[PDB]
Order: sequence, then structure tokens, then C-alpha cells
Amino acid sequence: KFRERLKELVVPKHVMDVVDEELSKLGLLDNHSSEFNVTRNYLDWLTSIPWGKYSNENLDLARAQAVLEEDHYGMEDVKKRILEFIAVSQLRGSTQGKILCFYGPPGVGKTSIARSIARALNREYFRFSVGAEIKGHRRTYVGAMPGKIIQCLKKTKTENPLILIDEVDKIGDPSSALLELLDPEQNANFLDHYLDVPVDLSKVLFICTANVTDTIPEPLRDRMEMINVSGYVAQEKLAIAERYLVPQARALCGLDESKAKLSSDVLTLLIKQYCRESGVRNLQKQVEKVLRKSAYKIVSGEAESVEVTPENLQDFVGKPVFTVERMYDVTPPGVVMGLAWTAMGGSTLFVETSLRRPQDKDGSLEVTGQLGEVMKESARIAYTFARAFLMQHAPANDYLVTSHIHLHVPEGATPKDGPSAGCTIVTALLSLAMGRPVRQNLAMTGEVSLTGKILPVGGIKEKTIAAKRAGVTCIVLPAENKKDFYDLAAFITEGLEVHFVEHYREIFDIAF
Amino acid sequence: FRERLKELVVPKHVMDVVDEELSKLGLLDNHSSEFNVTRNYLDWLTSIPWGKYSNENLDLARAQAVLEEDHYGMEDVKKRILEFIAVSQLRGSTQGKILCFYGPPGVGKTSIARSIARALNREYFRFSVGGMTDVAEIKGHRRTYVGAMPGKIIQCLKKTKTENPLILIDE
Ligand SMILES: *[B]([O])([O])[C]([C][C]([C])[C])[N]C(=O)[C]([C]C1=[C][C]=[C][C]=[C]1)[N]C(=O)C1=[C]N=[C][C]=N1
Ligand SMILES: Nc1ncnc2c1ncn2[C@@H]1O[C@H](COP(=O)(O)OP(=O)(O)O)[C@@H](O)[C@H]1O
Ligand SMILES: Nc1ncnc2c1ncn2[C@@H]1O[C@H](COP(=O)(O)OP(=O)(O)O)[C@@H](O)[C@H]1O
Repeated sequence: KFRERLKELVVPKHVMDVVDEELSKLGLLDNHSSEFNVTRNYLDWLTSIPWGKYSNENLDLARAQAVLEEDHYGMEDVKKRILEFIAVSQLRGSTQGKILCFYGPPGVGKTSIARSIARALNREYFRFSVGAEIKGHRRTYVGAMPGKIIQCLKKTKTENPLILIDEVDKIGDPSSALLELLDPEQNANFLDHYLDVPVDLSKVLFICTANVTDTIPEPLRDRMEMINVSGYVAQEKLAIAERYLVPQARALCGLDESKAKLSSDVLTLLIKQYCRESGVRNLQKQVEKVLRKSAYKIVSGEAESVEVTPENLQDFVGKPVFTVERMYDVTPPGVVMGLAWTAMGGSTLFVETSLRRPQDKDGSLEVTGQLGEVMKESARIAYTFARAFLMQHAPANDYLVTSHIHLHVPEGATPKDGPSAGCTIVTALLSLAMGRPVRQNLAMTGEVSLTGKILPVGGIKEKTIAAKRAGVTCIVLPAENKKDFYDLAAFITEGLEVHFVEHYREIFDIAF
Repeated sequence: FRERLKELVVPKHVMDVVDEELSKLGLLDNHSSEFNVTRNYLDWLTSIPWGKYSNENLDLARAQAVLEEDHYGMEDVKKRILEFIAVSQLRGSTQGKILCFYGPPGVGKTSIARSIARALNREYFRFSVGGMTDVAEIKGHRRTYVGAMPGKIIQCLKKTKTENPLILIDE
């Protein structure tokens, strides 16, 4: 029946050659022996991997956009990039060349996006992790198995699958092996150590995902096309949780929407107070935790149906991780709110100032708060410019030249650095010297120079998110960050009175 | 087998090596580990081109037309390559130098290498020494370890099948 296992299948010549040769050599050897079964399994491997079997590619872009939009809420930029890639492939006739690569924070959708791409192109999906072995062993009874790519071919029974090289930056020589594999001039002749026969891999589609692009091979990055999968703001995370995460968790726990319900407000609370990373890896474990507690509560008999609510969520997940996010609600004359940029989101922080000695020989500035060198220098520059600005504005003030000030950025255990918060420190010093509080729900961020120019900053997205989350109504940015601010979703910047300044005098007019 | 070496000009010491390894291969028996390690050793030794050079066109004007058409500017590199061609002409033999281009990112240091190898009609190999920390990625492992590969220059000589292939070492 071995001839029937490849009868209807189109076979090349030099493959049927080895097939008939092994059939004749198997008729030579004795059945049921330590020589027969080996060659039997080898001849099985020759007659198992397809040769002429394909999958009709999905060339249409509308159907591709539909199948990409069904799953994976959000991701509009990655979706646009995938659609453009399919367009270039359709227009080029083939799909070889560069090899796509998705990189970003963990648990962000880089494997499921490759699965959805495979479903888009009607290619058969297959993933093998590279976190030698991709070439198979030799038939000296040591390794009686082919490589994982040959097993991909056998499994998907299609000559043009979509193989996913997941976590390519966790690879151990496999580096040069992959470098040769992805090459389209060595692609047609991939000789594996198990099958002496070459196999054409010039129709398979390769995708690889990683988290950091600091892996060992640089000539990969010459052939790999990098695509960046960013994080998710809280709204997108809530939508993802309501549409994909909670259903799957219910399926895994055996519950259903009637028994245990997670409303929208409790999900927003869970995201806002427990899971602030760029992915959904933590929110997934949190909803699974809730559903396990609920399963126990319904099976044990404490309640025939459980309803989670923002006044008993801590009974399910424990204590909230984050907090009120506003140390001040009304700022005294000395303090001013600045914005910080972590790697796990934004943050709001205040800058406090006070007299250190009674009377309001020059003055001094003492600086605390675990500040880096760049931040201490920013404080020095802000001190100088604040003295100059007060001299030119109120030449009869005598403050800031005779007073001894202490400047503290609260949460003194946290090390903090950066050239931003220069305008914040200038505003704090000025508002203390004039005895006037700044506008109440006013945040600012910007690097000041010695003459007052406001220089651009980084992380405008995270800072603006953290400002909107803290009840900021007016935010002040450098004018060279107008682009960065306007490349934000309309719901992030919807209710903020924004001001773009180039010199500090405009900040002074806004804050006072 | 021994037919992969009749086109090659094999030195004498490597001839003794391949002879003694053939003796070991013949005395050993199939389906055994030593059989396989000697088979790999002999395959690698018989895959190295032991006497062959690539036909290098030392024609000046054709190589200048090749260089001047696929890369703008970069007068120093092209002048050095032309002087290299002139010296190869005078010496009558195919020679080899060691060059290094340094400059800001993305000014043609990598593509000029490929166009140069096309001009001289040599082969072309590139591999980066950027993140490597162990020397076995160049000098190769030893034939005794459980997984043995001969490095990354023997691979050049084997795949290019030449002895003057213009290896480019990036970064
Ligand atoms: B700014 O954008 O440079 C800013 C100044 C901040 C003290 C108001 N720096 C930061 O926010 C840093 C990140 C950074 C940016 C640019 C250069 C160097 C560092 N973040 C923090 O200091 C910080 C503070 N608290 C919590 C977490 N991170
Ligand atoms: N935009 C999204 N829409 C729907 N589900 C998502 C989205 N982003 C992430 N997920 C879910 O979160 C999980 C992400 O894990 P995964 O992306 O496989 O990890 P990694 O990014 O390390 O490969 C998946 O189960 C996926 O279903
Ligand atoms: N004169 C030139 N003509 C054509 N392409 C050029 C030229 N100068 C630079 N390039 C481009 O620069 C790129 C190569 O840059 P490279 O030398 O690899 O920089 P690095 O190696 O420092 O990253 C190629 O895409 C090439 O097209």
C-alpha cells in the first residue's frame, strides 16, 4: 500500500528512485528483524512527507483584513504592516526575501498574531521553539527521527505551511544553521541528516518572534524585517479582557457566564489596580484566580452563583497593588506635579520646596529624593534660571538669592533621573518665592536650558496617560513634542487642555 | 570517496591524514559511533579545496567600470582596490591584503565589499564577530566532543570552493 500512499501525490524522480530502491532492499532483508524495521521506517518517512500537495493561497486583501480583524482587538499598526506585506507578496508573485519579526514586551500577542496570519493566508500553521536539532539525526539507530521541519511537513501534509520560529532571541551551531535555513538561495536544497534526499522549502513562510533585538547574530537583522508590537492602554486591555480573555478562562475552569459574572467596572478596577504592564500576561492569571475562587465558592456550597463587584474583589485577588495616584489634591504654594516615564507605564510625581532657615551671603539649594547626576544638574540649571527670571520679572523680591531652600521629590526611596522636570523645578521655585500655588490640575514636563528654552523630552505617551489617570485637566509640553502628542489615540487626548511652549515665559503665563 | 580529491592538488601531510583515516574507516564497522565520526572527518577533509584558485580578472578598466556604477563616491576604497589590482598584475599571482573601512552607520561599508568581490570576481563570504565570546566559533570544536563542527572559516573554504574568497568580517 506504500505505492498507494503516494499514488495520487505528484512525486519527483529522484524520490521515487530511492523509494523503489528501498523497496527492493527491503525485499532483500528478512522481515521482523533488527535490519528490516529500520529501513521500513525510513521508507515510511520517504512516502509520508508530501511533494505535490499544496494549499490554495489566500491572495485577497479584503478576506485577509477580515480574518485579521476578527481576532486580535487593537494592533492596528501591526495589522497595517501585515496587510502591506501581503500586498507586496501578491505583487511580487512570491513571498520569500526578508523574514518578518515581531518584538515587544512579553505577553503582547506575538505568537497568536502569527497563528492568525497563518489562518489569513490559508497556510497551515506550525510552531517550533528555538528557545543540529533542525537538521535531524542519522540512521545509525541513534536518532531514528527526522528534524522538526520534516515533521512539520508530515503533520501539516502541505508543502507551503507557515512555520513560526518562536522566541528566536533565546537560541544557543544553531545560529549559522538558521542563517542558512532562512536563505532563499539555500532554501531549495535543504538536505536533512535523516533523509539523504533534498526537499524544496522555497514555498514555506517563516515568521519569528522575540522580545529584545540584542541577540548574537547581526546578519539575521539584515535579513529579518523588524516589526514592533507596542503595549496596550487600559481601554484596549479592558476590551481584550471582555472579548477574549474572560471567555477562555471560563472555558478552562468549566464555568459559564450565568454562574460567575465579571462586570465591566470590576475588570477596569482589576486592570487599574493590579495589572499595569504592557501585556495581558498578568491580567490573565488574575481572571483565572477569580474564576478558581468562584468555582470553589459554587462547588463547596457557599453560594449557588457568585457575582464579583468592586467591593469584594480583594476577597478574590488580595490587596490592591497600586494606589490613589495623587499625593496632593490641592497643591500648596511650593509643590508642582511632574510626570515620569517608567518602563511599566507612566507615573506622576510632585516637586516640593520649602525654606530651610527662618528668614525669607547668598542663598543655597539643597536637593534630596535619590536624584541622579543629570537630575541634580537640572536642579542647578533651574535654580539659576529661576533666579534670573524672578530678577527680570519682580526685581524687588530678594527671594531665591537670600533664602536657603530645600527641594524634595517625594517617595524618597525611589531612584529617579532624567533631564525633564526642569520646567517643573523652575515652577516650584517660582511658586514658592511668590507665595502662589500653581494651577490646580496642571501637569508639566520639559527640559529647560540656561536661558529658558524648553527642549524636547521622551515618553510623551506614558506621561500623558499617567496625567489623564491622575485627573489632570491642563498639561504643558515642549513644542517639539507636538508630533509625539498627536500620534495618540483620540480617546487618550480627548479632554486635555494642551499647551505647547518653546520658552519658559509661556509656562509662567499658563501656571500663574 | 577518493574521487573528490583527483581534481584537487592535495598537500602531502593531509594526504597522510586522509590515508590513515581511510585505514581507520576500513578497519571499523558500520552502525557504530566511531564509524560516523571518521566519516564526518573524512567528508570535511575531502570537501576542502586544496589547490584551486578562482579565476581573478585583473583587468583595470572593467573593474573600475564595475565599481563606479554600483556605488556613489567613496574614492579612497576604489583607489585602494585599483592599486590592489595593479599590484596583483605586477606580481603575476593572486595576492591578499587586510583592509578595514571605518565610518558612520550606513555609508556603504558593507555593500562596497560585495561590489568589490564582484569586481575582482572572487567569491564572497560574510560573518560577524560582534557578540561572539568563545573562540570555537572560528577555530572549531574538536573531533572528540559529542557534537563536532569545524568552525566558520573551513565552512567558507568548503562552500565557496576557493582559497582566495574575500572574507568580509563585519562589525
Ligand atoms: B524625564 O523625562 O527625563 C524624567 C524626569 C523625571 C524625574 C520627572 N525622567 C524619568 O522619568 C525617568 C526615566 C528617564 C527618562 C529620561 C532619561 C533618564 C531616565 N524615570 C524616573 O526617574 C522614575 C521615577 N519614578 C518612578 C519611576 N521612574
Ligand atoms: N490584541 C489581542 N487580542 C486578543 N487576545 C490577545 C491580544 N493580545 C494578547 N492576547 C492574548 O494574550 C496572550 C498572549 O500570549 P502570547 O502572545 O502567546 O505571548 P508572547 O507574546 O510571549 O508569545 C494570548 O493568549 C492571546 O490570546
Ligand atoms: N554610495 C552609495 N551607493 C549606494 N548605496 C549606498 C551608498 N552609500 C550607502 N549606501 C547604502 O548603505 C547601506 C549599507 O550600509 P553599511 O555600510 O552596511 O552601514 P553599517 O554596516 O555601518 O550599518 C546599503 O543599504 C547601501 O545601499
